[PDB]
Amino acid sequence: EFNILLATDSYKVTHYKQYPPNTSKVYSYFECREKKYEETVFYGLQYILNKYLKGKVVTKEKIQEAKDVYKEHFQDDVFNEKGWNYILEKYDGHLPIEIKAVPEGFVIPRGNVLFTVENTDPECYWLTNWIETILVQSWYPITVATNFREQKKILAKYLLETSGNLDGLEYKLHDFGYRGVSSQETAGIGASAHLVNFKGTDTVAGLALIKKYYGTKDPVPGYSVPAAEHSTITAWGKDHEKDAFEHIVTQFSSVPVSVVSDSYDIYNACEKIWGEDLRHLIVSRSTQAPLIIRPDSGNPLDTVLKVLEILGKKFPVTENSKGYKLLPPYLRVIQGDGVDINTLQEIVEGMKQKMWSIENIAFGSKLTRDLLNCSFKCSYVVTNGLGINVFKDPVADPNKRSKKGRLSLHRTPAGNFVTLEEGKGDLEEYGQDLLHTVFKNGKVTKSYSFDEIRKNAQLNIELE
Amino acid sequence: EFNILLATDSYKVTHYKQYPPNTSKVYSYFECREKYEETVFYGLQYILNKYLKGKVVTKEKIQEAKDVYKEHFQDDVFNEKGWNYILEKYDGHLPIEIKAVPEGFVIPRGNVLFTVENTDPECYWLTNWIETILVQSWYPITVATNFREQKKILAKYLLETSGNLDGLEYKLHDFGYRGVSSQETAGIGASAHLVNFKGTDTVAGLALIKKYYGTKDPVPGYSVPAAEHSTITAWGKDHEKDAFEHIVTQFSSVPVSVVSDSYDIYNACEKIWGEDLRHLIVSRSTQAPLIIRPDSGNPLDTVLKVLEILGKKFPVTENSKGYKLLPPYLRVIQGDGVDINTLQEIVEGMKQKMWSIENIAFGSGQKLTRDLLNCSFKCSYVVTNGLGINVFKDPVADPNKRSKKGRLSLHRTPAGNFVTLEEGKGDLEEYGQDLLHTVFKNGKVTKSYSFDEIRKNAQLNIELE
Ligand SMILES: O=C(NCc1ccc(S(=O)(=O)c2cc(F)cc(F)c2)cc1)c1ccc2nccn2c1
Ligand SMILES: O=C(NCc1ccc(S(=O)(=O)c2cc(F)cc(F)c2)cc1)c1ccc2nccn2c1
Repeated sequence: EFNILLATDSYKVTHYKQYPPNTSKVYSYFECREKKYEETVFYGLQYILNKYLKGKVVTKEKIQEAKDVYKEHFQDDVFNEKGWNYILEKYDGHLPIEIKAVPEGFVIPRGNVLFTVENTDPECYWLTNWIETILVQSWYPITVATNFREQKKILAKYLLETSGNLDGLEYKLHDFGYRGVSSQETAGIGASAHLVNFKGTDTVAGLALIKKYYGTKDPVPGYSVPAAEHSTITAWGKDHEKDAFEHIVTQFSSVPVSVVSDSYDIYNACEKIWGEDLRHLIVSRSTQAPLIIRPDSGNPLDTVLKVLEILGKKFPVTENSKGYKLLPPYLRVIQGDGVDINTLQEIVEGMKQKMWSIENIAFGSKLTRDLLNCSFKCSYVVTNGLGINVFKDPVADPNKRSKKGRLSLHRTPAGNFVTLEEGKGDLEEYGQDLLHTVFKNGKVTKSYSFDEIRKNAQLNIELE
Repeated sequence: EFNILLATDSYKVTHYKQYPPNTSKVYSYFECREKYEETVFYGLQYILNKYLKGKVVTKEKIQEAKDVYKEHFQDDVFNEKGWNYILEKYDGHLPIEIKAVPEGFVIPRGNVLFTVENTDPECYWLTNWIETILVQSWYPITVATNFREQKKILAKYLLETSGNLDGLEYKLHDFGYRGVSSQETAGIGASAHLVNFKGTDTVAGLALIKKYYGTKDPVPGYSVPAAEHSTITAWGKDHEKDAFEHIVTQFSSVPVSVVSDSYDIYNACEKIWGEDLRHLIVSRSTQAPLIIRPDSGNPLDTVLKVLEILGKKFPVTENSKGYKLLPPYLRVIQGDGVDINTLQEIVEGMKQKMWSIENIAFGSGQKLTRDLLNCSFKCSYVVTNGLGINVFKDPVADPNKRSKKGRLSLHRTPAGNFVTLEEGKGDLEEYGQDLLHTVFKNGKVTKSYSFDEIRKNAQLNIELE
């Protein structure tokens, strides 16, 4: 079972002894520090609060466990047993902490306060930064949500240009990343952040996370359809790729189905197998049950263009109202090899240059904490009853300078966001603080449904 | 609770309908595909124990999956019968056999590392159902490998500048807890780092190792007290010296690291440590050094400038190799921007400036991906209508993605290297014993390794010498 006393950087175990004597408050904040990616989607704190921070997170057994582990880990007695026992005894193991945050799904420019943390009991001055490590992992859902939103902007631009509308945009970037992430827990979190932006996923772990921690009106937040993998083709033997294809499309004759076609020769598969031998099985399919051909190797742009060129000569192509070529409704393509934000752009731009509609294609999808510079810093403390504004400001890197004092987030006269420092929010010159109390003394005090998060994270173009 | 029926890529739910009819066996393998020439095999045992072993199928889990997939696919495609069979016939234990190279083994790219096959003909579909969960072993493999390569660099330069490898296992400390994607990842990643080193701040790694692997020592990893920017800055911008003095006095008898770049790293080293507080430093024991931590600026330039500063404020000696060495009560740690490329740049830069690597330690925490070592799971053999056939992919535009054929086995070559035999050629017995061992069979873990054996297996040659 998870033990919050063992869920911090080791050195933080020793910090309670290092603050100035008589420190009663430590107040810290999280921002995506300013230096592409000018605005970030704030998403994922709610998961952390509920799974790890709320309720009785301290017990006698957990304190004894940490005591024993840290004795061996430090080869010495340094663990703050008394501090944790106090929280156990005084607050029945609930954390005397208050956290204020921007609403989940909000799109905010870099360099703004996203959330703040402070102790609500003077005895627990040391607790604010103990939980830095766990709260900072919010960088991941934030960065995933942000990066996927940036990809969606690109797809929307090109789909709108080549087709005149945004029909199907939310199914244009399917999550294929389950096997490529570092753990089961990460798969769930990352998939949930993808699903803020899209509705097609193969990462099943995302559905349960969303249902447990966020909630949707619909039974599930994400969908998929049947498809082959290389093993269901290659198992038939090298000479029987056609038999494989025929069997699979016949098994899934009235639902969409995607079939990886590059096991031996993508160009032959498209031109001769799909385009000639099995063509009669494809042109007979319903608009609701297209075959989606999947190339999966070679240069992604070159291969997509060649595949379209091949299919365009074997199948009846139309020209839509914007003048772009469109495959018949029972035939589409999906490319999931090598697709990052850069190549996605390259492919849609290249399709556009060859007069191919983005209607024809869908895509299948490492980010670090450094990408958006997600950082947690102490900005205000109270020692001997006097408040002081604190910050780092390293001489050799002005970009690492942190914010000073009590912080608040505000709407500007032009309707933008601004972060006020040094408690200046209290001057009431910028109206109300936009942060909301989301956690206080062991309880989640404000939360958001996945439907509302999705709404908050919409593109302007979707808002029309 | 975790549900194996919900722990696969969605499309794999539909594959049981796609294999050739009359298929009784699907046999698949994992390799770090050739295109980091040797990889540390580590982490499978965790997955086996946490997710695959025991009664992993129940009536409730089958129903939960049926319900989820009905909505997810908007269709009934889930193989309820197949899972029911496992529940009824095997008390919910997976009829799968997994054979793997021992954990810790250091194996060249392009070799079979583990194989998976169904042990019951009805469960031909199950082999690849669990590809997704097993392929996540790419992560501890790649972390263990990447840290081993950083250890090789440190070893080379420590040996060259000092004449020995003393303290090598504490030269790269794990700082990465906050920078990973999740709590679970933190434990897995820390455990892979600990295959190579002993200093860690990622506590999660210790519990994982104790639960899934085990060590003779009480814990596999260690740390010492240290400040963070907050415990310095909280004193106020005018009181950095007061913060330093308080902290080193609180930890007067144990090693302590103190981040010194809050305002001006060069002033802090030359004037605060080097003059105002020097008397509190030179009095420290060799078992309790102060470890100064810069944390900004160009990593190489900042490290050299910090050493140059300290070298003029403190008594430097020259070791038998001709390199400069700070007095034993004073050391440096660089934990900002340290990846494998910059680690190399720093130690080489230090060597050029005649500074021993004894003076410095590093902290870790671009990302490693599954593409780095090309970790991949592929079907190589099936039995259909009672006939074994060797299967594989071989995409025309990318020979690098060609996969291996048939039943596989891993062997020592006559010169002591490794070779993977394809097409069941291992059966000829021309290359001695298959090095893959059965680690999982029919819901039971059949062979396990302690963390101690793994560390021994993953040792560097320079350590062996
Ligand atoms: O094919 C796979 N999954 C199935 C799939 C099929 C089509 C589409 S689509 O976007 O064309 C589509 C989406 C949808 F929800 C409704 C549709 F009608 C059309 C998306 C997803 C697949 C492939 C490689 C892979 N690697 C790891 C996991 N992986 C899964
Ligand atoms: O200072 C930190 N942890 C403490 C620390 C102190 C010294 C050494 S050392 O390698 O000098 C050392 C190791 C050891 F085990 C025995 C020693 F005597 C000497 C390593 C680690 C720290 C700093 C930044 C950070 N970000 C996230 C987590 N973080 C932790």
